[PDB]
Amino acid sequence: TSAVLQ
Amino acid sequence: SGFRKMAFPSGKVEGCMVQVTCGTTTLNGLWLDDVVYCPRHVICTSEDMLNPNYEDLLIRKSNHNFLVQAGNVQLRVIGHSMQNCVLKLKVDTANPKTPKYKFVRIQPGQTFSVLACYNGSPSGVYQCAMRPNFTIKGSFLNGSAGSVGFNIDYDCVSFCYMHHMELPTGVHAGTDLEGNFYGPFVDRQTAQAAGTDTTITVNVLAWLYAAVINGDRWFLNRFTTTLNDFNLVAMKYNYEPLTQDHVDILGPLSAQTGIAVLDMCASLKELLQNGMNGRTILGSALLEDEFTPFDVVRQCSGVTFQ
Amino acid sequence: SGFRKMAFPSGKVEGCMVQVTCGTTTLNGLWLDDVVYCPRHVICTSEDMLNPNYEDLLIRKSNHNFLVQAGNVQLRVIGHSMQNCVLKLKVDTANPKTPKYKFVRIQPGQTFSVLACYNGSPSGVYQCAMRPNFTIKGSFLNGSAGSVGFNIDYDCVSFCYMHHMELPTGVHAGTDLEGNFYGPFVDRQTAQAAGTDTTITVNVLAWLYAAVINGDRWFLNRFTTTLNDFNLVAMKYNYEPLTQDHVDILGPLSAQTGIAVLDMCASLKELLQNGMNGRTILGSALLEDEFTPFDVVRQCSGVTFQ
Repeated sequence: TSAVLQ
Repeated sequence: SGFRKMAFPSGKVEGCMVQVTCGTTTLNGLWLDDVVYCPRHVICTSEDMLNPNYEDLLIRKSNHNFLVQAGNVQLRVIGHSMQNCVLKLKVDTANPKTPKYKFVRIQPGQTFSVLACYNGSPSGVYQCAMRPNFTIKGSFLNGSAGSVGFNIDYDCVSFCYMHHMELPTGVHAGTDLEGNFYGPFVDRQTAQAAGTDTTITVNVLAWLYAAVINGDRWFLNRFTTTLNDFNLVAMKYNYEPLTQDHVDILGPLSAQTGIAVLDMCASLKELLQNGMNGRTILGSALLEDEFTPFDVVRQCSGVTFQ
Repeated sequence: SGFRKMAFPSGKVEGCMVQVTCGTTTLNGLWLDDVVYCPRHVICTSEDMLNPNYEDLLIRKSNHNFLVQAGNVQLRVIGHSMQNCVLKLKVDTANPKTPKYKFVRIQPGQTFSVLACYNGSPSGVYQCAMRPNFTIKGSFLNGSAGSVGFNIDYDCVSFCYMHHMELPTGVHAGTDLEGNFYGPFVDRQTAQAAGTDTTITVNVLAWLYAAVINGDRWFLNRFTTTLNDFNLVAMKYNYEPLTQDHVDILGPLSAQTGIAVLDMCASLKELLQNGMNGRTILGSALLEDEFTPFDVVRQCSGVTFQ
């Protein structure tokens, strides 16, 4: 699971 | 009496939230004078986040591609720029509702109020602290980027945080108002990890000061522990060590209550070693490390903002 | 991700705050149009609060005795009347900042934001709920009387509470924006007693859904219950009876997670009968009842797979 751009 | 987790009056900051669009991808921006700050990741589509290069994407785009909106009235971008992770838009009008402002980078354990925005419109406000691992335990959904974290000193709003991205552990990450991230994070959808967080000991002691002011005293033991002797026990429980400057920060709180800072650490030490024993402090059965000694004073001294 | 308590952006309310000083007493007043509503006991001193005849006290006071401050310029009182426990002061100036507003009277269990105020200026903003005993667990100091509690649904401000006094236990008693108090309390120096509090069951089940949506799933069990079986247990741990209407409101969260309202009720029956075995939910070690399903829905973007 990668980081998420908001 | 009473001690709550309080947000700052979000009035002045609400007046700076604008909506920055780019066809498919839209987020929020801050409009102070004729500058519009919004996370640079707006110059993307659903495929550019996977692996980005903001360095050249900014270059191949220009002023017209940005869609600024002050609610309904669209604004004219007359200048593009990229200070690190933020995008400096230029507008043909200074924001008539611009407050007196500062740009401040904060240290871990420091707090700010976050005005949560979607499509340039504020929906909520809450008190947050920069965790010692440089992440925040925020409450943000997709489209909350741009949303700022600020503090109010006197009549001047001090901007400290811009929301950029979420981590896999539900926690949040963002940059200062110059675009320098808080922590070793980059604005990409790559494998990123928060790391070990600790407890903000100076804020835990200050929290018990607010509990002493508001009547809760059961935990107040008559013993003492040297500074280093406290740091011996505190570190076992994953608690940031106490500097001598931290003691100086709690000085006014100590003076205003009668209880010594070194005495308070001994009250905390037995609190950590033995547990709550059923009882609660300020209504909570967990130690709250999100209150700086300054937030304790501002609440328990009717500190107002003009 | 994330789940936190949020006040509404206080902006609109800050633009309605004026300071009302009568004699030696200073409190806050809401400035809507050419009326300034404030608690009626601003016309009394300590010896007057003992057994007052507000009708007479108001007779002994005139427009000229009400120094209404709106920051720089002082407003002009041009008439005054009393409605229940609030004083309504007619002023010579319409409030240019008056938002589209309403005077709602919320029910126990319903939540709102409090713009805490001193001298017509705001100190901070925080969420707090109307307890079943008719108190509110707020953060208030002297001079905070006059501060308001509100909700915001697209440009309309729904005012539900005006702050009055603090009870012996630290909890707060106040009135709707029409003067009528919340509960059996009165603005008098009688020995009032805060009733025995109960837990807001529907808001704990909503908080349990919110936690399911943020990973927390330890408290989930392979068990279900009936409505009156749950309400029999609720009685023992002083939990408010869960009504069919509450079941209706929970439906959305119950569908988003595939966990029946009664399947969830049975996990709360278990948490109450077994303790949380030293484990937190959403970062809290106690059961939170100040988060309505409406707050959770507003913060959870999950999907129902149908």
